[PDB]
Amino acid sequence: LKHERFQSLSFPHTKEMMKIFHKKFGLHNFRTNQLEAINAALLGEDCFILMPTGGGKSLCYQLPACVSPGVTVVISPLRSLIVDQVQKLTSLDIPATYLTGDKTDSEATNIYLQLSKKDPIIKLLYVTPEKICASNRLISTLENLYERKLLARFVIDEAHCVSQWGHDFRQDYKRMNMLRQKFPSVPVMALTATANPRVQKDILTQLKILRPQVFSMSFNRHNLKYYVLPKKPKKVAFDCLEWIRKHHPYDSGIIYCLSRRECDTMADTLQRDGLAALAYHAGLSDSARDEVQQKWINQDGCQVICATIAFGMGIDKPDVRFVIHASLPKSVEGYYQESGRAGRDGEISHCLLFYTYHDVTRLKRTRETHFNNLYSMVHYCENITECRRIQLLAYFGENGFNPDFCKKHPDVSCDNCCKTKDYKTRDVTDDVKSIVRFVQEHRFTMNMLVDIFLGSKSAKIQSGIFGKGSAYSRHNAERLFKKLILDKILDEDLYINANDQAIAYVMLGNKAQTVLNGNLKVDFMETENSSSVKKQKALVAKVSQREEMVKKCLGELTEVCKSLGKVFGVHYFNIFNTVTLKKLAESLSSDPEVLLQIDGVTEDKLEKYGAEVISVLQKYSEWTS
Amino acid sequence: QVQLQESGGGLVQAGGSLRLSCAASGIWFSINNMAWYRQTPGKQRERIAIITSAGTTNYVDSVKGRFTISRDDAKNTMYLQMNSLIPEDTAVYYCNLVADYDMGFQSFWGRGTQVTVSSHHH
Ligand SMILES: Nc1ncnc2c1ncn2[C@@H]1O[C@H](COP(=O)(O)OP(=O)(O)O)[C@@H](O)[C@H]1O
Ligand SMILES: [Zn+2]
Repeated sequence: LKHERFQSLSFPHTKEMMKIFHKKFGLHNFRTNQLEAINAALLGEDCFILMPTGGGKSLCYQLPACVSPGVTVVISPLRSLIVDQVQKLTSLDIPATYLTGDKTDSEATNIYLQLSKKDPIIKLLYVTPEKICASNRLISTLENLYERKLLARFVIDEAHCVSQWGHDFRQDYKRMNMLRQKFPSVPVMALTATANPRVQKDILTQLKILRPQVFSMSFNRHNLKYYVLPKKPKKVAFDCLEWIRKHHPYDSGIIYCLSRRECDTMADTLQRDGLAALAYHAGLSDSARDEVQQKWINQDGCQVICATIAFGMGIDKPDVRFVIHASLPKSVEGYYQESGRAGRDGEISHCLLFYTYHDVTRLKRTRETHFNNLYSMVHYCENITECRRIQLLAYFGENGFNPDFCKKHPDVSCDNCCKTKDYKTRDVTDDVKSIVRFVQEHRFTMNMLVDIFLGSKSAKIQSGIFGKGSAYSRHNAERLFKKLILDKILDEDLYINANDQAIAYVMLGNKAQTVLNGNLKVDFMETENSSSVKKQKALVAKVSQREEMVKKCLGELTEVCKSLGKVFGVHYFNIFNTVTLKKLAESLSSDPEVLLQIDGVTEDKLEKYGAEVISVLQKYSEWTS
Repeated sequence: QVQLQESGGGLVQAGGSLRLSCAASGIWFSINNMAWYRQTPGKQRERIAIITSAGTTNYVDSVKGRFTISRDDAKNTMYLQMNSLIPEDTAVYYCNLVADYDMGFQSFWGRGTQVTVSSHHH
């Protein structure tokens, strides 16, 4: 839809809402369907948010919570996710906390104390699903908020967990409907990063949200570079080692393995070559598992985790710079969600799939449908021409996406689109007209036409289009006529002779005439043959004196966040996110009037984290032009 | 001048699926169309699916919907994805390549492979 209705700033809350948006969160401009969804939520509407990873779903309910009487209750599937959000909120001086269960009864009761006072300073109250089900202690508190009209809304994060059709089904999410029974008056809000429409639909039916406002979005991952690479067996680990050290020596990443064993093996092989790799799966003791996620999330002695897909979903950080699938994913849907969680922080990240058909026989060893999905994954890997962004979205039936993306956004081009980045698409409607006219006048096979069009001495006819494509490759000439058959401008019918010998010849297609009228134009891209590709001059843009200083500055800025983290007892990225930091460095300014103009820089954060950051930026004061 | 190597096929229970392959080899050659034939125990060869170099496909009734013919030019390979197999499909399956006009529209054949679809268990 298009929510023109929810786009207005005439609303009563708009004054207060923009105040928190600018001064508390530190943001400047709303992204797609953010203002619309926020407005709607603050009008008491039932909202259903569909946005890809890193879209900006948190703002869609966190901002409304800050500008509402009472507390918003957010259901999350994992305390890890909960902990990260609460850490983000308290870092912005937004009162919030959680009852996951590992909070001792003394602390737990103290929470119930603050909620009972009916003067709560707390806007967000995160909660786990089994807690509501198991603890009848929490319920009797919420009921009191309900009576005083202080239950703002029920936010259901990761809403795809209610569906058995989802990549992560959870039993307790089915029991969330009992929360609405006791509290019907309360606005409900569901968010998910699932692109699967079949799952998206089921969420609403299962959670039984009756005709909500649906805020959808393009599930294209704007900041992910999709790579498929040839998997020469027995040197996967070496290729991961080679790639990582070349592109991301000092950044975190994930390598997905099929088995608990391949995790252990992959981690070992990488380790003995000097890479800080660790294995991550359910086979680990609870002490080990906790130790892995401690080291990886905080970037303390671990760069890469070698995890099973099942277990890798259980933890996350926003600045994952690369995700590698060591084998062949079970499905395209699976692969998209797995590689999608990379680069949540919005910075460029890499998605590398190592492919061999050998893995198919491997993977081969409604289960009939399970085989179908596998082959669709194989089709994705084998397809080395069509833009990989389109291949993924086509699997979900997403409509609207412009195939111009990788060309307009070189920094995040897929490998397929990297091949053709230098080729120019031109209009050849003239030549097509000539061709259609030639065929219309005259029994020719496609190849016969190609020869004539090229100017071969093997050409039967020299009258019409002969030599018209004298500046075409035989490779391109053949591609053009191939294109014309596909685009229905030309057609092909079988001709049989003496003994069942079938020979195809070119005729006009239904879309031929519409070209002569001038209503249809065709665009053709001339490409090199595979055995004819010329190498490219590797030498890249030279660094400038200022560009050298932002790197060094950003480096120091990063450490300041790392230190501030341990001090304030918080993950280093819940201080300043990657984009905020990168932009601070790009300003090189110590002038607070310029810093506050950057996304993520707020008065509170620049007050309690400011001195250290401004200090570093002062050193480069004589470069701030 | 042209060599056709067939792979895939074999014994399989009914309801199962098979994938036949046909790789084309030669120092140089042209392609007008490529077709799959099949020969039941007491019958002659029957063209069941055919594809042209441009991608235009064409099928016979008995296989329509179930069988999908396709070609990869970069690897000069031609497939026939056989779905929903039945004991009637039990036959020898030959690959066929028809060259274009630079050659004499020559027709090259593969040796044939057995697709046996059995009803009972294995
Ligand atoms: N309106 C906005 N303007 C600028 N940055 C934003 C905005 N909304 C969100 N972001 C940034 O996007 C990043 C990820 O958003 P997040 O809430 O994690 O999305 P999701 O929850 O859908 O993964 C955050 O680091 C945040 O700084
Ligand atoms: Zn692309």
